[PDB]
Amino acid sequence: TKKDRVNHCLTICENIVAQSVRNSPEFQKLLGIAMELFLLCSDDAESDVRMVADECLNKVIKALMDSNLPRLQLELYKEIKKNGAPRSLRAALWRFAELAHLVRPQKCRPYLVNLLPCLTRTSKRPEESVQETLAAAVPKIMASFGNFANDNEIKVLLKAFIANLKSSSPTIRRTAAGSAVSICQHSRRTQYFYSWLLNVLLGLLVPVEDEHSTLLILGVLLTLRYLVPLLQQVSPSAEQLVQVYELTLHHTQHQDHNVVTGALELLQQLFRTPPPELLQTLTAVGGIGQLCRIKGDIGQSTDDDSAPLVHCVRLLSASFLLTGGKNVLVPDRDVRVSVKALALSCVGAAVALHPESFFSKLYKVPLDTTEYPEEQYVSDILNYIDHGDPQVRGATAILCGTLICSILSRSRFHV
Amino acid sequence: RLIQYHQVLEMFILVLQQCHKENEDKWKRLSRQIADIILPMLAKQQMHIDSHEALGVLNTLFEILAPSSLRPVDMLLRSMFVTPNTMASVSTVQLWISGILAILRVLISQSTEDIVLSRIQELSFSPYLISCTVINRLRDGDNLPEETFSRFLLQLVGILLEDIVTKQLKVEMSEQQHTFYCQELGTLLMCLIHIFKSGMFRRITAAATRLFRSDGCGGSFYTLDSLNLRARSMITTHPALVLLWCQILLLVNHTDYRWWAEVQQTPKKLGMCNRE
Repeated sequence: TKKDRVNHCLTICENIVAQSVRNSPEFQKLLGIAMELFLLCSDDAESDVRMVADECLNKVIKALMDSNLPRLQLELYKEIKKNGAPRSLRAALWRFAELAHLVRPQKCRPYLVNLLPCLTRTSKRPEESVQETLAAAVPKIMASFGNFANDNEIKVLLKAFIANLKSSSPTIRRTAAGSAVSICQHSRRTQYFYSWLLNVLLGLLVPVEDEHSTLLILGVLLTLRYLVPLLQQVSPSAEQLVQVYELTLHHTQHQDHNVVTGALELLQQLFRTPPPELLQTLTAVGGIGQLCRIKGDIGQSTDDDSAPLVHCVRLLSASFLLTGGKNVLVPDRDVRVSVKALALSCVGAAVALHPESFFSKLYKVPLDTTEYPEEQYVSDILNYIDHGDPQVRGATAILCGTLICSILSRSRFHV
Repeated sequence: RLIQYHQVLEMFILVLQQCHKENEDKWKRLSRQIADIILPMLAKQQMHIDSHEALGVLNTLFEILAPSSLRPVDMLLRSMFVTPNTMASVSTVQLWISGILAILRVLISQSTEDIVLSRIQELSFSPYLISCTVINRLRDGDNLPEETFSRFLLQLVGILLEDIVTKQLKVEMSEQQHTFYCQELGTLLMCLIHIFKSGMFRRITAAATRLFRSDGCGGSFYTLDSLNLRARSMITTHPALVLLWCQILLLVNHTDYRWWAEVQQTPKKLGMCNRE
């Protein structure tokens, strides 16, 4: 029983590559039944039949790229159009995406309009493995066909992925977050589509006080984190990026450590690759106003007296790293070592932009002198160089390196 | 239609060299046609000349144009003696100073002090074109002829020094823009050293020597001490530009030990190499 399906798939492979004449006689029929047989062998019950079928698709594709490639892409598209069993769809979809850059310009507009129904239909698929293949496929398909779209095509495909940012699966959320940003990145009107996606993503969270789902917060903060690297050079405005910053600080105070982690990762990207107008705002004195408990007054991002990164470094230090007690360290039961290592990495990035924020007192107004005999500085976060976790200890060394470099360059060596 | 791009100025250098090897009276007409287009564009910052490559190609075009196309210096002077639409950005200041450096190089290599100063007297320019009042407006958004010419160049030394020592290398400017600010200041101070050391510009040298001894005229102009404060702050970062500023101070007889005893570290840790 088992070996017969193997030898059948292997003997048709050998015959396809051996035919040599290829002048479209019966070979156009033979190649069709071979491609469909391999896409059935690739969802067979027995592991060795699947392992063979992958070599037979790969062998036949590389043996025929020089001549019959337009037919290979069409037979892969037919299997994507079926929307059949998970591995049969995956086995077609990743191979179609590998071959997409080989499509001649006259056939791109045809293949795109044929694939918009497919990419939307397969985004609605519940299988985590079909979603990890889709996450790999969309950047490759859109890098080849995206200039042949128009705004109504692009918005239909963005709305299909944006609907999945609510999903319980982290993998469905990740596939949606990466797909939407890649669809913007490979559009004709990239700056328009970045600003449009920012308006939808802020639209999902703007009220802030409303009862937003943890899952949607995780999907939106992830989508912003992939988008931010593309905004540094209609286009995104300063105030629209200030909304992302204010939102990111707010979600560092959520009760779910997943939301705290996703907020800290977005904040780390914002300080590693700031958009120019956002950089100007966060380093300017009064810049925003010109448009595990905190325990005291740290100010606000909107304050006229100081640059916004000063409040940012206090908020991170008071939330995650310092208790208000001079030379005492927040317990690992209260705040996780992962959240600590992220908070140290965000402070090191803020201090690269504005090193005066390192020297601040932790509070604008002192705490009760009977409970706190002496005041705490933000510079007590260097005590994490003796912490038991290697990543916390290493993040604290990168804070020393970024502080020295930032002060020497800001002072022009007039230290 | 593409003359704002320096790759098209390379093609005009080719076209001008070829007509100069056949019809010498096609060369004159095309040289007027190009110069009558470029000088208004330099006056409006419409040329893409914010790099050493582009500024060097524009310098080369002015050596290749027929000398009659530039001969009444009034259009050079009306293109040079202008303010930018703003000084709030780095790019607009660099497009403005680059266009001045191109025209200043024509005036000092293809004209004379007598021709230039007699035209500056007739055309009614003034020292106050880029006073500190004008500079301070444009940073938010919007007489003897040798006194005008000297004050204009010495106000540009102030603008370049203030930008080099007060802008930041990711917030306000890139490393490439910072590099070109230093290349513009280096080019300006070499023009001032040529003007003062060559003996070809004796009235501008006497006027500049008188300006360096003057007060700010009620804060209209940079004092020599305000320029020296900025130059002293560059000892640690730009020693090569500070040595050109030392060479300028000697050409105008500023021998005050309050400058020289600091830079020479006169007697009253490994140290910094730029100080050495």
